[PDB]
Amino acid sequence: RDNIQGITKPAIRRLARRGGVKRISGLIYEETRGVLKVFLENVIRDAVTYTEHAKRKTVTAMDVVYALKRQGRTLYGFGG
Amino acid sequence: RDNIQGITKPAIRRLARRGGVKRISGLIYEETRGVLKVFLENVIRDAVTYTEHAKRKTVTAMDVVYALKRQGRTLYGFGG
Amino acid sequence: KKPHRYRPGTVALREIRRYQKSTELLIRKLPFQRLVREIAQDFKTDLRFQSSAVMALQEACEAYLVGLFEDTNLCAIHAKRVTIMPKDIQLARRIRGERA
Amino acid sequence: KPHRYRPGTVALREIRRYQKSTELLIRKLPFQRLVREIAQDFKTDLRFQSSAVMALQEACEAYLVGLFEDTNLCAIHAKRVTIMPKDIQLARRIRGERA
Amino acid sequence: AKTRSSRAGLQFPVGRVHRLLRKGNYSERVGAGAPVYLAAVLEYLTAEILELAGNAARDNKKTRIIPRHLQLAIRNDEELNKLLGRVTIAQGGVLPNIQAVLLPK
Amino acid sequence: KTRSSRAGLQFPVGRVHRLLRKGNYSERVGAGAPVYLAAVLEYLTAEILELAGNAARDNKKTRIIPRHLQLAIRNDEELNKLLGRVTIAQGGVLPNIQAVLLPKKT
Amino acid sequence: KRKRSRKESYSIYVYKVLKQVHPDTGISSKAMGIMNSFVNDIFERIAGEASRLAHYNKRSTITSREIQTAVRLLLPGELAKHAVSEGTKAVTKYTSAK
Amino acid sequence: KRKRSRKESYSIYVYKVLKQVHPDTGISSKAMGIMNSFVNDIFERIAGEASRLAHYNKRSTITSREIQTAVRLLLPGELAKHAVSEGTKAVTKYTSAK
Ligand SMILES: [Ca+2]
Ligand SMILES: [Ca+2]
Ligand SMILES: [Ca+2]
Repeated sequence: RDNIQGITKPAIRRLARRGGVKRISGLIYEETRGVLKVFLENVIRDAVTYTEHAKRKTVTAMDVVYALKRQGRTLYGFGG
Repeated sequence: RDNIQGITKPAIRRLARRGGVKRISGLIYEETRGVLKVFLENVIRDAVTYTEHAKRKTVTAMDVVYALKRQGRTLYGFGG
Repeated sequence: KKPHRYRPGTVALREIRRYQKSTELLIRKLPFQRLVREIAQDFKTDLRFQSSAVMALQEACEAYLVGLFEDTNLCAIHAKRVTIMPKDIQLARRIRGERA
Repeated sequence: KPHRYRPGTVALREIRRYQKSTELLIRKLPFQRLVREIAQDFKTDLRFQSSAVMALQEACEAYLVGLFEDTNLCAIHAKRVTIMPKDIQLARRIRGERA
Repeated sequence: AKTRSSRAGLQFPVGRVHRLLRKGNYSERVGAGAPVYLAAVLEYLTAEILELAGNAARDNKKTRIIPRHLQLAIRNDEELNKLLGRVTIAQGGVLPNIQAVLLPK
Repeated sequence: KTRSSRAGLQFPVGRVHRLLRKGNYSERVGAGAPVYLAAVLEYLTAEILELAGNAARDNKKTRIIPRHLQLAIRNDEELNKLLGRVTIAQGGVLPNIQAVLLPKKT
Repeated sequence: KRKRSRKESYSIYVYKVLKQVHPDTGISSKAMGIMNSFVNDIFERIAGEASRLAHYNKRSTITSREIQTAVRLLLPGELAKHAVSEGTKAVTKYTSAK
Repeated sequence: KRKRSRKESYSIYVYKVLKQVHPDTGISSKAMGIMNSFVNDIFERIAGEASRLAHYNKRSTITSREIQTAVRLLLPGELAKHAVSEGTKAVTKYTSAK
């Protein structure tokens, strides 16, 4: 079972709503999943790189924060 | 008389022609001059601040190339 | 003897007001977590994840895609529309600079 | 009667012309007087390296060149061929230059 | 008090900053006026945001700042928005904004 | 007896090592660091000069120019990404007209 | 025992400033992680910029001057003006202090 | 009158590499102008990333490891593989030279 499907249609609507979206194509869900799947693969490829360099087997919040700042999308409240 | 208009309708056209544009609203020209002028104001603000900081009365190619690295518009082939 | 139903749109507009009012995480947390490990494995197996790290992943995913919807809605409205679509997404992402 | 082209096919030449070449497509002296006039607000009596103004112009062109590649995709999305201030205003808002 | 931060009148740590700039690989050397100057800058930007968020908490009948009160103080002040343009504020949400062409008549 | 020749590298292992020490990157610098870095900066230099030099030959020319650089880079998937926010001067754009602005039935 | 390595933060000075600007309000730890990240982000911005300034003029030393300049590069209009107003006020007050 | 001051450049090295790759292929001055900004930019990036890696592991020293890591971080896929290949080779050859 590909977990990705676990990103439910009803979650994807809730996000969109927050974005001021009122009506939505049904096709979107499959595009929102691959978009989402890209975004993570990039960030976790980075997060796991820092981790691999620190020699650990545990990915930290710092491993994510450094990956997100490399990716342009800097994040506050998990240790800047 | 304050230059801005010197960026000619023919010129603006030519740029757009490079950039895939087949047909050009008449209000574009004035818009694109607002755009280009803001873009310059900010690049030049930076380069001149680098100037002021090097204690100089002449702007350099680098003052620019540094300024455009801070605006994220890394320019190759004029130093650095 | 009235069955008073809402018109196709009005619970969309409430749902908006609501979730813009709130800050809580809108994907269900467990599915996300497992997915995150299913992505990770493709680089390194047998990986452990701080709880807070996986929150730091989600917090980013949602706020990314929240953003991506905002812009994707402005792409729809541009096209004289109110339904978002795959071609609204992909334009935002192109103009954002995410794919060639 | 004389020959005339179909309103569009010369723009299509103009496009294939200007994409093929690399020269600067703004008038260099006007660009320079503007630049100096912009600058002089930030500091009077500045001088400029000719390479500096030609760096500024190389970025100015290629940014707007790209803004029109964008602004055209914005225009085509609205099933249009004519670029419009809205298309520029969108590309700029989606680019985060504008908000 | 004997400490530099008390010399400048500044809450933020002069001494800490000055050590961090050494240990942070910026330049070979660091003047005694640099960390003072930087400490006062980081204090101000704190002080604006805490003044504005501290009022976003006084908008919700709270006496405690949360990640939302920051987000609102941030995205509604134009200048701080520009500063924090690439910045994800966790548990901040978004600003309340629905387009006009989605509303009813 | 030189370091570049000891590594087999046309780039300066030394200069790169100096540059490292002087660029305020870290307190200290390993002895592989500059060998590795130079070697990478060899290869990325080499990967463009090939493609650029193809494009130059595909313009029937001898001497590579900013155009023959831009082409090679924007027509390679990877490199394009690598220099994604990099204005190459005097290099132009690729020839590209979106197909909904072509001729009807051609 | 006595673990957790001793980790540093600005959280006490966020608290000292907070009580100046609003004595009678306080702040969540979630909110203090944003404030701490924020300080750490701008710190890193202003020092990396001042680093380059000093590098570009072949200057070894990062003076108050390099920060003044790097402030002006990073902050926008009215936020920059004040920043320099305050930071100059601190150095004038501290050179008095000896 | 005086000599002009030194302005270093990679341009001999770029030529050396260009002549391996395409022996009958020259290069303009502007083209070299670019290839120089090219390297110097990718130095600034790889060093900068390796600088942050060490600082995140509290390491004083940028070794050959912190480069390789930063190379994987910054380059695209097949670009990075060969980049990891040729740098690994480089240090291997220099250590067995002594
Ligand atoms: Ca004027
Ligand atoms: Ca004036
Ligand atoms: Ca030293």
